[PDB]
Amino acid sequence: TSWRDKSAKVQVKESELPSSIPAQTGLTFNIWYNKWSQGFAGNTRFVSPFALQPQLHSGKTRGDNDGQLFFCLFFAKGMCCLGPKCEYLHHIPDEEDIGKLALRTEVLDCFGREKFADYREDMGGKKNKTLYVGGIDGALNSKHLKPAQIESRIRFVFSRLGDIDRIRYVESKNCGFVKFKYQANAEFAKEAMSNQTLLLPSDKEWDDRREGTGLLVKWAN
Ligand SMILES: [Zn+2]
Repeated sequence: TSWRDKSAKVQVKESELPSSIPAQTGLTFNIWYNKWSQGFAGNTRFVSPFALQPQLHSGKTRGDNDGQLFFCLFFAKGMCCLGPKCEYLHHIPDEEDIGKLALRTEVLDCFGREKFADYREDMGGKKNKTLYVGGIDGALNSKHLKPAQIESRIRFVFSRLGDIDRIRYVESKNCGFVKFKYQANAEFAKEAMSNQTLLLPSDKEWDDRREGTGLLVKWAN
């Protein structure tokens, strides 16, 4: 069923989230989120207990009916408690959405925040659409998988987040590179896949997925 033909699913209960829930573009979002992350055990990047399931979760929100052009950051991370009440969009950014955003802004990402490029230090190397995906082995709890299997999992989880230009898994570096057709999908996928497991419900290790190390997802250089 098309996301257009349903209302967005509530992903978590508000009571599951830490208090002082911030606006996604708000002053304290990173303080709050970093605190959330640091609250987990132990030393490597936490494995988020929440995840976006695009087919299951995507749907209409009040945002769709209220002229909203920007996407819900909590939704991308699998942790929006609002569902159809949300005033931000709950679907995977598409060509239409992106066209409207282009008329609306040059300086904001798909979540309405300042684009990375406008404040980050350019280490050196025009619309970056490529993500570096690191710590693949750790996101699988060191499960013994082969490159064909590993590549299929990276492809599966990222391709459901937007049209893919190219994906590469690089065994020797324990990493992957995912290039989206559109910058908006890269922006969205980066937030969606950060700290995610790459285990699947069918894996023997699934119940112990928290004991891995969440994926590292950065802009590729
Ligand atoms: Zn939302």
